[PDB]
Amino acid sequence: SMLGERRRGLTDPEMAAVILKALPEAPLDGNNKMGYFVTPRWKRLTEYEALTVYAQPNADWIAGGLDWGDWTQKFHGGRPSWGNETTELRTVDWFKHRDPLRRWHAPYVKDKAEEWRYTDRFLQGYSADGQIRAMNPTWRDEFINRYWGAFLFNEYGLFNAHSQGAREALSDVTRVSLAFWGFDKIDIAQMIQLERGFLAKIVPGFDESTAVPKAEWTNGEVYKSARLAVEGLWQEVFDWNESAFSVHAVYDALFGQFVRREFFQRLAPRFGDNLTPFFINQAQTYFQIAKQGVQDLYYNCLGDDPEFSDYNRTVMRNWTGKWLEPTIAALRDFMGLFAKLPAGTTDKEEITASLYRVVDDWIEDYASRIDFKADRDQIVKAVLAGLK
Amino acid sequence: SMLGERRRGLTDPEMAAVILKALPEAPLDGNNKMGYFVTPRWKRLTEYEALTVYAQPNADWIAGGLDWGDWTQKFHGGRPSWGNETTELRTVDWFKHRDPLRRWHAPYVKDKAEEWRYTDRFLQGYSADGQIRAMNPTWRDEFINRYWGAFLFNEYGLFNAHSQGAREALSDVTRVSLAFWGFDKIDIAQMIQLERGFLAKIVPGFDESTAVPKAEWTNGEVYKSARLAVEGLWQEVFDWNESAFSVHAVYDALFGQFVRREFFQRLAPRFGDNLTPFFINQAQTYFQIAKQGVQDLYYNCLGDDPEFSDYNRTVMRNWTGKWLEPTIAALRDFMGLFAKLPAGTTDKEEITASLYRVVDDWIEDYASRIDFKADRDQIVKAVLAGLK
Amino acid sequence: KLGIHSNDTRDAWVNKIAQLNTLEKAAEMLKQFRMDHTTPFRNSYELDNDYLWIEAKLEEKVAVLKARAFNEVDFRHKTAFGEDAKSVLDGTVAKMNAAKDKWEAEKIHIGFRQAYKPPIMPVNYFLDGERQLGTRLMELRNLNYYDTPLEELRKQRGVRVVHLQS
Amino acid sequence: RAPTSVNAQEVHRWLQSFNWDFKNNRTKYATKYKMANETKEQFKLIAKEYARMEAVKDERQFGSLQDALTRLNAGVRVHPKWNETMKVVSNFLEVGEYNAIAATGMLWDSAQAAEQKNGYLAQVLDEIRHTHQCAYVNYYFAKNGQDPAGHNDARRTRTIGPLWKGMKRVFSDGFISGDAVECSLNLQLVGEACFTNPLIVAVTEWAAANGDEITPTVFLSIETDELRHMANGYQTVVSIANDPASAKYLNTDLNNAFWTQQKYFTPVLGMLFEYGSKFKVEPWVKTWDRWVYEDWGGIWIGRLGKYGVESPRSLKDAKQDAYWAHHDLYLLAYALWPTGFFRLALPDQEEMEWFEANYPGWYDHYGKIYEEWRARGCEDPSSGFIPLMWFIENNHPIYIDRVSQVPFCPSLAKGASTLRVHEYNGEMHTFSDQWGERMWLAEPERYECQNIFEQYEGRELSEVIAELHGLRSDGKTLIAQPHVRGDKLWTLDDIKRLNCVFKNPVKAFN
Amino acid sequence: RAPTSVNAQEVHRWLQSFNWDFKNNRTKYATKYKMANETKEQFKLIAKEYARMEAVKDERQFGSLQDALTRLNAGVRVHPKWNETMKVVSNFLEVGEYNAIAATGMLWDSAQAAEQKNGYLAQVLDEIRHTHQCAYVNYYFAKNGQDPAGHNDARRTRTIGPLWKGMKRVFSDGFISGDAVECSLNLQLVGEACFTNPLIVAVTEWAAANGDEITPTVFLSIETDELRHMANGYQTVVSIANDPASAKYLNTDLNNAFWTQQKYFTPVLGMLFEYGSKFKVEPWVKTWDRWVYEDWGGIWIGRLGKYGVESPRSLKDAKQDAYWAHHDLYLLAYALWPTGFFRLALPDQEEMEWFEANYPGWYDHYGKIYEEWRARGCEDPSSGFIPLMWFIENNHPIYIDRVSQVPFCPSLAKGASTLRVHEYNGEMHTFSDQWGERMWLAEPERYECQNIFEQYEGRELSEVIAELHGLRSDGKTLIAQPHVRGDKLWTLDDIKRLNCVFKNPVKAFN
Ligand SMILES: [Ca+2]
Ligand SMILES: [Ca+2]
Ligand SMILES: [Ca+2]
Ligand SMILES: [Fe+3]
Ligand SMILES: [Fe+3]
Ligand SMILES: [Fe+3]
Ligand SMILES: [Fe+3]
Repeated sequence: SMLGERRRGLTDPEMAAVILKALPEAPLDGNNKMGYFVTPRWKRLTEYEALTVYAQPNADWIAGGLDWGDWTQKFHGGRPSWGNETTELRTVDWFKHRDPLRRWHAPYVKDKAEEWRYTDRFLQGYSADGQIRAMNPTWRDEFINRYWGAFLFNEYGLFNAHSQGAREALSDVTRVSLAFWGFDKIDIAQMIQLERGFLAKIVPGFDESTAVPKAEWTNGEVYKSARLAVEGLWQEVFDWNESAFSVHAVYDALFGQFVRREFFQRLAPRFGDNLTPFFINQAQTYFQIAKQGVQDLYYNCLGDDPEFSDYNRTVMRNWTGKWLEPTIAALRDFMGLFAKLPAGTTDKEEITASLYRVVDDWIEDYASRIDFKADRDQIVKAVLAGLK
Repeated sequence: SMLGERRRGLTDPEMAAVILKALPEAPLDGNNKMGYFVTPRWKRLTEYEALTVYAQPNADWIAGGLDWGDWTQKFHGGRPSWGNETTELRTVDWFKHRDPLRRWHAPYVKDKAEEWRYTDRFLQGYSADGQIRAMNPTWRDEFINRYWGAFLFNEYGLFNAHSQGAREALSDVTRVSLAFWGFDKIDIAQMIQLERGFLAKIVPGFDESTAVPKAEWTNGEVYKSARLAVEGLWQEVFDWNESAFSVHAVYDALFGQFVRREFFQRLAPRFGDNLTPFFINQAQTYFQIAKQGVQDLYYNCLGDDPEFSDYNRTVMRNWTGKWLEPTIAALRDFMGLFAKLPAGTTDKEEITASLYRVVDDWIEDYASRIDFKADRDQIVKAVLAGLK
Repeated sequence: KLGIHSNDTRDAWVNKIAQLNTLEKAAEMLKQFRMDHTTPFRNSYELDNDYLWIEAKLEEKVAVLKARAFNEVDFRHKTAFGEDAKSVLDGTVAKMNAAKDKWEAEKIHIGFRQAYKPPIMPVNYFLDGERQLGTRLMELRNLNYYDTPLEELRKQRGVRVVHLQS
Repeated sequence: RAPTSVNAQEVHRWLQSFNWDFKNNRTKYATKYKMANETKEQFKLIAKEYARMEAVKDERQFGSLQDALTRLNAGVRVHPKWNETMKVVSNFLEVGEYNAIAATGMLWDSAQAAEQKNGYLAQVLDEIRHTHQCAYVNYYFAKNGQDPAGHNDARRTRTIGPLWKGMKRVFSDGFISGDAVECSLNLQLVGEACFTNPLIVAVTEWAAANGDEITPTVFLSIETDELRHMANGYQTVVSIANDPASAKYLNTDLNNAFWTQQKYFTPVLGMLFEYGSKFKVEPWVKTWDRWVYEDWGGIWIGRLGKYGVESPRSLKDAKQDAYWAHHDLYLLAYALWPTGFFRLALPDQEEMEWFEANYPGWYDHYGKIYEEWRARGCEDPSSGFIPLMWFIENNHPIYIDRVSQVPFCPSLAKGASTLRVHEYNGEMHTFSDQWGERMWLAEPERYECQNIFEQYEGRELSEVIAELHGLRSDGKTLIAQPHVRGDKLWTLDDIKRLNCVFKNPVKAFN
Repeated sequence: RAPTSVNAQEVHRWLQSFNWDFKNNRTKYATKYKMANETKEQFKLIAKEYARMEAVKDERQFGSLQDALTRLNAGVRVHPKWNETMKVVSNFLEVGEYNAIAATGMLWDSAQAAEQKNGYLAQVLDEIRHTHQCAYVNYYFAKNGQDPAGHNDARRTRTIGPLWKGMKRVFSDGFISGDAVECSLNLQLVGEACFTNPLIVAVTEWAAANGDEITPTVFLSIETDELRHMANGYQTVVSIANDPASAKYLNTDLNNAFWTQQKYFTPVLGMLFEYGSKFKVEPWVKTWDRWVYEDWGGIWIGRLGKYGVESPRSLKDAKQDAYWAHHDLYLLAYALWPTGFFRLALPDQEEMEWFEANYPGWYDHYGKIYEEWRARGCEDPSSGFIPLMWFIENNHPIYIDRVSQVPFCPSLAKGASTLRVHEYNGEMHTFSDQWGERMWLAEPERYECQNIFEQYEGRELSEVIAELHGLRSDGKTLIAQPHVRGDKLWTLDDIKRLNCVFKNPVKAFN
């Protein structure tokens, strides 16, 4: 009705007075800061840390835990809910990690939401402005539809690689970061499909079906080793850190950065394609955002761990060597795509220099952080062998 | 104190009791819809209309007004605060206009804010990803810093052309759209300077100062007729509708759309420059946004006014012809810029195709609406006469 | 010193562990500890309140020693005892699939954990084992889960009924 | 390969050079002053950062309104008198926010320095936001309140009554008609610095005291933007301070702007606060003195001293006329209650005690009159009495100042009772003070606004109301009411049976 | 050249095809079931659109919290008892939300159909949101409430008390340790569908009644996401129904999951609602029956009958063992008050009437005990009395269920009074029901959780409290209190003087 039937303690005269009467003269404690006991990474504790750190109920037998005792219910066999046994890496405290962008759920979906609505505005402006007229037909129907489209399966696979980590991560801060790295990958896979669906609306005859790109990924040659690597990283790795590390600090840093930045982002412009770079801008923004987190966890926290620094670097060095070979193969196969381009699009020198940019950025941003002795010319020469 | 000293009627027992006792048993009118007397443009009255339509206190002597009598205070001389005498155009109702995007302040700043935050994120990824590495130094230090930067004054000039209209518009709906069209223009201009400021930060010898691009705009050959038309649309026009119509449905639709879309947007990519297209995507998203508003006002409302259909069209055809010449002139001069491009960048076959796109787009979106009969070949011909 | 997170038992073991500076000695001590203090088959409950913590400290030492002693391939494919991890995993899954009943199955799964839990077997193979062994064990256990009466189930489990109030 | 970006301040650094010189680069509006084109703005903003900071404020506000406040039924648990008062406060303020758009648009055109134009422009957008915010307040109370009528159609129902005319004078025409600088003085230097900035805050105070949590949510957010406009107003003076024309015209334009603004708000605001509420916050006399004499007339005007700005010469005169102004006006507003778009109430026992305690002499004059009207049945339909009849019976004219549009009654007022009547080329004019009188004598043509008695002359009351839609949804009950209770509401018929026909009071001098 | 775009459904149409075939493309977790390769999902979301819909909800929520609710001092104007209840409710639910993150990541790994993985994924992201939302409630009450202690450090002070253990069983380990399908039943088919969805709503009611408007704002927002999780739970059953394993194990895993959840929430939710509130909304007795028996065990579950799902075989025992469960539990929680991170109160006179009125016989049992304890001075810090002593004096040992972790005193309970004590390989085990006993007997290695008596054995009470930081910022006063008044708060010294030393009750058996 008018006032409704339910009476509320905050506004109901009779109830509020009862409540007000029972209240103390002042707060029963002056420390009004939730998470006051958490060690601040920066000057002052952030909202990100307070709302996140120690949310995971780990006992002290899992580095950094504040609880005590065994789990209340374990798996048949005895496997604990969470345990040190789910990863080779060791640390003094699994809660030391901090996403440098301090992303908790609200800030995360806020930014992605902004990106979504602006993406919608961009496409409506792009279509209404008829910019599709100046795009090379071959680049559009052959390279975007088939090859860029096939790449969605690569990103999809890398997304799935995070499934076990979402379950096994040994701390809240690592779990949130991990979940967001994976969610950004599924988002890119979907944006690749979104572009294909948009083109199908503005270009008569363009088929948005994933059949062609999927066949390219599952049975083609250009992406064969890429697919073999993704399949391994995803389903053959049972260690959540080996997965997150090898994916972001090895495979995606070399293959992913080469394909997105040195191939599509670099050449689409040459064929009058400003559409694909719009989406690749998002993918690259996300890549750099994830890198900051990846670096803080594996290098600042684990690779520089006061007690396990040497150990962790030996393990990561091991994982780097294990995953660098399949990654090189993935790049080597992809070189086959350069032979498909119209003559004069690019040459061996441009292709070589671009390989070196990816390899040099990788050595600087990752390899060097654990003292992995990477030989840049040896890696590039191994890849160039794939040039037909 | 914990409770504070100020008692609030909603929560204070005593006060709320008094309030509750004075309340009627049910609302005193079942018509809880504000703006219920406004004629809905769509199926149901929208929030955009409710909060905007009839905010302006016009009396019936200004087509559409609901008030009565003269203004309470006028200018020395007798000129009314608002009056029919500030524009040649006539109508049965100045409140008929509707922004197809239905933008009131909130949605407007929400969209621009998301764009600002994503813009910041993009530049952070771009810098971190080192994408500047693949950009042509000449195109940068010289077609972006000088010729794109100079175009900023063109957009800034069109921004100011809106000032008088922000004062003389004869209705809220027309005033709100006008303000937004101009605000978006100053935004574009500030984004141009933003890019140069960004380049300055990542390109060690790049000077952000507006000196170079300004002198090029104030004393160059490339934009001389460009600057001549602007200074005229801005300070020689005293009619708000002529200014708004001549700027968005004549000048910037031809000169503006060619420069932004057919030149920098079409050629920047060819120099490994995806940075500039990022900002041009905004200017174009903005252009097409403002476009639906311009069309609804001058064509849907006025151009097709139930009583002044013929009259208004005559004035707009007159206006189209009056400014079509200075616009065509601004283009010709701009053609001289192609000669400064490195050999092989583009050929007359391409520029001719792009010009026909701008002209045909203009004839399709504006020209044919008011029936001026424009000849695409003659226009393209007269413009093309500015290349050696 | 009798604390929850810090006490004499824990300090004592930290010292014993600091004196394990050989992979073989350290790995052997970790397995022994697991047989003596973990699972419902542990040889004793004397360390019930600290064994979880002490075990993690022992694992740390074994991991560190193994990474220094093993080349890269062995670190990925050998157990700390020098066995081939894949053979062990397959050999154990083979036994699990031949398990006649749920009682034989629980012995295989539990024993596998006590002997090969990570710093001993590489995690990749170990969690692949958890995946396979856990599946069979459950399939055998959850079949007609309520048919056996508590009176008879207590006998099969072999507990000593101390007190029944109803 | 550092993550890098560019903020507002870094782009704004080069904004002043955005404008360039050319023959016809000058204001399109008549003005006696010259704004220096080197003038700078206080806030270094660009379109995008501006949008972001405003968008964040919108989040909090609309979030509170749509969620918690609606769940608490905040739109209903408000005192009836205040629900009515907000129909006037929000909508009348809305027009000020709206005309301020055109005004700052005109000032944007007036400024020559790119930075000064940018400051004004930022206000153009703020005033658009404020227009929509004040609109949203009425919209929310219409949607969720105890009486939507008025809140739902004030944009047209406000034309019926006399109070609206004077609002248009200070917050519509005063903002846009005249020298760009005169307008800036009415809007920013006086209107905003002296009245609106304090007013908006005070409104949230009275609102809270009366159960209203909606208005505070919206108005406190509007308040956060007011600093930018104060600065705009201040920078206006600094821009013309070195022009000789300034020493010759500024102080006269300011005094006129001061008198213009206080002439309306002094009566009106004090009336809406004290008579449009149940729970009181502070006596208007105390409030007025603090706002006008101390804060503005003293502290604020003083900082403009170094620029040749002196206190309005009409200051003392404003203070003597103020004391009883709001009390005198409510008698007229209530007497003419049928011409409103809101429901009014006579003071209850507790309130009359509060008025006497704070205004010695109040009861013997206003108090006795109100009780006389109520016992006679001014609240009852069937009485056939509307206070306007009492004014006619006791021969107490009600005039409309030709300049300010403010209603005044010489013969009854406890405050100012001066009256000047003049004839000029076949037309009569009535003035209530010496300042407005000079304004008219000097600029005839700026003040030809027709008053309600002139337009409604000869018309029967119920017909003016019906014609202008002063009716609630049922088509018979009046939006306006002489009480705030849910029963015995007056209908178009109860008014018609009165046979009230409007007359031009000036014709009695004929 | 018309403005065109692409939405979520348009892209989702092809999501199913994203997964491809390869030899090792299979779940990494042990499971008795096979999830259908072509299982679809109810809602067609993509990352981008999911973010937008959740972002819109956040704006409203945080807007209300930061703006209006803060202005209303809503953080303070809540009954003391409810401020304490929210320390437990929000923090305990927080952990359920958190473990649901790992739980749905495990289900995401299990599903082979891309659409079913995507369905679980959306929940992975929602449970992170919920974790942060529950954290925000404690964060807000700590920053703005009447007693921040506990709200500000529950993540570590919760480890002191016994109630926390049972919580980790049903909402932590129960969600992620076991067959993925068993986990799905604990989380979605039972957990959420049976308890959390109705619970979240019921908390907003109890909260509003006790002056708390902060929780309704956040929890009502949490509720809008639960529809999707319901569909995931339902979809889990569909995906495995056409598999032979299903008929063999589904009802057994469902029965176990039902008993697990029920065992803890039946007595705990009822206890927090009735004993942790001032104003009552509804007697738990009826709430439970409508929840578990009517809505879930009847409506919902019967809908899943076509997939082989049957009503839990232990449903009858749950109902019989439910009537006094929460009353039996509060006696223990209050008696062990020094082990918590919140303040508790004895039932006041008005409340005892309500209890007796709603649970005939309550006074003769619990009522009298509470009266005796206050007579013994349980509320007074100088009494040197703690209800635990009374349990010792009257030979009423308190045991901890080895499986569920729920505290029980069979000798002094009106509900279940069963007790089974077993010895196995040198360790004693105590069980309170025939269902958990079967769980342990069949799965010994799954339940080795040491109880508080085992861990605290031989320890003096004040020492455990000091070690686990159970103190307020002054470092003397206890966070936990036996009353909710603002004066006479027990200090660490008051407890030490008691010289209470823990002992494991099971060691008495030979
Ligand atoms: Ca070359
Ligand atoms: Ca005077
Ligand atoms: Ca014994
Ligand atoms: Fe304003
Ligand atoms: Fe303002
Ligand atoms: Fe949840
Ligand atoms: Fe859920």
